Amino acid sequence: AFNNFIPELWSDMLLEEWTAQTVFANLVNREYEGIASKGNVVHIAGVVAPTVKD
Amino acid sequence: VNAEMAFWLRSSGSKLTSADTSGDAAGLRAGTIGNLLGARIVESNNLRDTDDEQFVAFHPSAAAYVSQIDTVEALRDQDSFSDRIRALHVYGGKVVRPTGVVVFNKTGS
Amino acid sequence: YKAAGRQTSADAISDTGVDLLIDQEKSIDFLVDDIDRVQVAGSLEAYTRAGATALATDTDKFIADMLVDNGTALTGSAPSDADDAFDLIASALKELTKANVPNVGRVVVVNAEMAFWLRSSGSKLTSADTSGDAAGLRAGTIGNLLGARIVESNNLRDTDDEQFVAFHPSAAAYVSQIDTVEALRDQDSFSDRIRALHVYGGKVVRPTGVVVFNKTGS
Repeated sequence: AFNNFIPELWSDMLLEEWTAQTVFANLVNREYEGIASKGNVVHIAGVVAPTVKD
Repeated sequence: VNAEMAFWLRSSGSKLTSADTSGDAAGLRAGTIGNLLGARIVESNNLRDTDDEQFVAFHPSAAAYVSQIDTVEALRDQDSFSDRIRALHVYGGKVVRPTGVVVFNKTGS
Repeated sequence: YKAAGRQTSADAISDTGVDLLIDQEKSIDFLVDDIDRVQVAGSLEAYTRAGATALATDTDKFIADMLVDNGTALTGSAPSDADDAFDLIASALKELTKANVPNVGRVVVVNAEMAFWLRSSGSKLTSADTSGDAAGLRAGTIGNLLGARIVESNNLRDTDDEQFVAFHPSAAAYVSQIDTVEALRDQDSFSDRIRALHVYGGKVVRPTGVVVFNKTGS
């Protein structure tokens, strides 16, 4: 009957992609963000223990 | 842990899918894994291996990360009647202590 | 942005899409004589309840078949024991998690043959140690499993082997466009005519949000 008067409709909402929950940024140590606001390198230094002698 | 690994903790043989061997029915009903052996268990699809088991075990102080700049900006295109959306993230990270991180299936991909 | 030499240029965006067709038209249409309505021993209204029930059934059968045919196939073989059946559900819920399907509001719909294993002697639910209480033995109750709601249906296609579908509600869409009932008189006799029309359609808008055990089962 109607070949031309029956519409096809488009949803006004996009399907957002299902994507993985991001977890690692909160699990690692962040304490250098207080110093690292300024330069291109942070140097981290560690003790070498003094050696026990006989 | 990746999803292939997290399935074993929720499978029929699991210590957690029984109110007898774990303390209560929460691991059977709600699917809760919870803490194991004092460690907090977390699950992710962002590990590199998606079809064999893979996990990392670590102490937080073993690895550092910093986000330095994180910004988003709107413009008009010069070549066309378009908006242009751009964003920049500047960051870095280091395993400061490598022995504080343990990797199962390291070569997994 | 570093390998580019601190240069950036804009890419063109793109989309994907799916079509939901409204292409199922189903009807009920039957006659009742006024002589019969007066002479029978009590009300004929059960025939109009039966018509509404037939259209509701024909709908449930369509949605069940749509999920079975268009969902992704779960790998495995017919469960040999109550632990294989539990592992098919745990494995289905893994296959949704690998697809990044939401964790809250997942449903598993099981046929009677699949639900038998959840009510069987080997089931975690039919022991008051492996589950927290006697309800799955005394009342036969299947609660939630692994955060998913478990629902039983006879309207799945396979009726003599195990079949189930695990999904998130948002993965599959259904529309009823027309659902009308009317009473009119016949032209050729002293009779009512009762008729009803249902017009509907549906789609798995996201195929990876539905996983199907025993897809080919019939």
